Amino acid sequence: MDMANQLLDELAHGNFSHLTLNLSQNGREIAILQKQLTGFDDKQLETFVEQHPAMPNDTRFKIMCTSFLNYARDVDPWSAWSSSDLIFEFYQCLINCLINDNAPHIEMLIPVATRETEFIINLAGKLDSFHLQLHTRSHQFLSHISSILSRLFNSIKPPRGNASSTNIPGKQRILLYLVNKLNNIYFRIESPQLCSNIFKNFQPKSMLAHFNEYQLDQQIEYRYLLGRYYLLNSQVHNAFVQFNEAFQSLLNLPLTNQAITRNGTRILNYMIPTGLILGKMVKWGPLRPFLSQETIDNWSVLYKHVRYGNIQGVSLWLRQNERHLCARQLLIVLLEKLPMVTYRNLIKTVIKSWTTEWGQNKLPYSLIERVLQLSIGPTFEDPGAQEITIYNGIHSPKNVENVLVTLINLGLLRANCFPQLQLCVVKKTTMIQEIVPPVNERITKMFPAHSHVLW
Amino acid sequence: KSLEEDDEFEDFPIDTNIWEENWDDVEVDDDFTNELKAELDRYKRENQ
Amino acid sequence: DVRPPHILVKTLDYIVDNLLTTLPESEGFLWDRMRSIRQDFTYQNYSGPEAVDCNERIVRIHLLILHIMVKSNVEFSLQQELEQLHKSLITLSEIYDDVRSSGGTCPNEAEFRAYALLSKIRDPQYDENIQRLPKHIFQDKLVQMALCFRRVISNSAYTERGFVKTENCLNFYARFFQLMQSPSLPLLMGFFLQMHLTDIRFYALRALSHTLNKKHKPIPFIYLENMLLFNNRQEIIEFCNYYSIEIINGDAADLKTLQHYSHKLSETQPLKKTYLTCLERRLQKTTYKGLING
Repeated sequence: MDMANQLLDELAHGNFSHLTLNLSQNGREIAILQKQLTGFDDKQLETFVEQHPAMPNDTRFKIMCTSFLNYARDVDPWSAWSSSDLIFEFYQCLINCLINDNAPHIEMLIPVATRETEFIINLAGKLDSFHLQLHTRSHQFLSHISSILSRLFNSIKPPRGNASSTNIPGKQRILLYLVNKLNNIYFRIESPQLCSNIFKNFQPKSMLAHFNEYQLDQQIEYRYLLGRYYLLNSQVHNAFVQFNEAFQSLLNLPLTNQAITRNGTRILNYMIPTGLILGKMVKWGPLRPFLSQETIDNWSVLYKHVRYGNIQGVSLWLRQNERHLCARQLLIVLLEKLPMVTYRNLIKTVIKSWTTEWGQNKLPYSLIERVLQLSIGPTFEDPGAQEITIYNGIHSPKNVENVLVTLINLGLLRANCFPQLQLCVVKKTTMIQEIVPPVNERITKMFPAHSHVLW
Repeated sequence: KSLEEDDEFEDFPIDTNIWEENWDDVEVDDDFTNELKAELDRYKRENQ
Repeated sequence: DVRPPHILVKTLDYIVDNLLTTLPESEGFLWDRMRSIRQDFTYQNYSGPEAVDCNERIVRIHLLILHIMVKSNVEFSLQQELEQLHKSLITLSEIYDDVRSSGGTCPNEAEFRAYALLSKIRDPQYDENIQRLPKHIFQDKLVQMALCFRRVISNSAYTERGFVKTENCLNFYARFFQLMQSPSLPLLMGFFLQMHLTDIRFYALRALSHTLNKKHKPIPFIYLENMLLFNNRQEIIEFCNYYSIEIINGDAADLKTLQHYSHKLSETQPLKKTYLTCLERRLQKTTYKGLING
């Protein structure tokens, strides 16, 4: 039996059971098709699609079918590179069949498009790893995929304000799926700022009235990627609400797979430092199934150093953890934003005994300079470390007034400064929270994040 | 190995208070806090 | 009509050897001609070693011009200089990416990754880019220095139309002026950092003013001059006059009278760029050509 004619019947009637680039699912049928299609030139295949009965009178659809016939005819299963032109060509045609909202067999083509999207993403990574041997630039294949998915994303239109049906068109069903796929691509090619447009046009294109109406897994991944983006722009609160809601939503999911536990671990790897910057420390109870004991010990060491005002402790912890923190884009933001919390707790313990217990309303700069001598420890000026480092070049016990001034400007210390008296006056009181308020409330009030529930 | 260590979420077939209320009030004597308190006592004593 | 790479190298050699010391008078000539060299590289789609060398030394010449034009009172506005310097740093970054992708290396890459980190000192994009580079580039003393400057310059109260404030920034002005005096600071890098003296000083005085009570006395000019490393008194007087900080007793600044919350005043032009006496003194102790050749 003519298997090309048969396949063209199936494709002409929206039966895409054999329309796939995955030879692990299509191998035998594609082999038969390859033996039967050998002989025919490109124009003969194009004619096979053009003159086929019941074939939709769509140029892009017929281009897709012809491209799949070229693939099946010329595919070399022994060489992923030699067959890559056919594979990527057919993928681009397939996505082209989705740009028109009223394209033929659009609803049947969408699942095919998602399937082939996962396949072509895997193959695109595989081929990008050999960019030197293939004479291609870095991430060229996957970036091409990102362009295709970007045009598909632009083609998705918002709902009509007075729509006549509640039909969720399949282009809307995969909207968040496409957003997370595209943003993940932008993260893997190491150009995550390209997510910006994708994040800006997501909600305007969505027909769903609430963000919680998408699949909760896609919600979790979206909050994860959005939080990582925010954190890439050093917006710690905006990232924090996204990581937090992501991990809560993950706690609601039934723990079916190990990959869900590892995804929760991926969320925590960012939620713990982001929270710590905002003065929040986790309770390890609900985090036992997602974190090893050694990770908990590490973050607990950092927790002690920040909690009791040990700047040298914090810088030492960042120094020992430098590599993996740089891998997750975490070192710079912690190096910059953990110090003010650590200082806050340092002068918190100082003002506690000095003011609430010993009844001294004044904080001389010499006292805070000795305290900073204990907390900071060595600096670039000091001997034994004659080369400047991010861990010894920033913090110096000489800059008492600067630390106090930043603490007061961040709202972490309610006090007045006297530079010519060289002292810092707090309010005479026994309650320490009146002088040093809760840090998370102050930070979140000064930096109000966007709505944690998107919409 | 790369699927488990990479930051990108893994694919899986689809089918609470976790933060400290306040760590300022729950105070625990720390080693560093002990040396800091001792430094506060020595400074309080040299500056009588 | 266009120079091949080796005569572009010959031409930049001619400039480094003959026309550096004609500055500041030859600033427009040199800027235009260097831009012409880079443009000749783009005409031939050439990112080879000659394009790297030329863009590198041209970046260094831009850095020297930044200090020379400001030490004198010739130009005041360095918009075009900073624009072409930035575009040259972008070219160098792209070429470094292509060379790394091809398995090669560039010996001066770290230096100009640092300069690139100083081109847009408050753009998180360059932190993002610097964190994915190799460890020998990231841990290089020059990149470490530029990173330290980016940390101490960060300010949660930095105000400018289109700039989103970030949390828990340091605003370590004192540490900034400590590092600017370091003899380990490369001179051209210092020249690049002198572009932010006015901003850093403004936000220093703002942040300090928020900590003073209402009836606090004006801050003496001596304290603010040692704290902000002003070259002389006329500079801090012109600084206070620019930002409408009332000068009491002709030697004190009443910081509560500072009503501005942004370094950039809405209607008037920015205060003219300034320099540090230590860096000029260091410049008089070396040669222009020496600095440009590394």
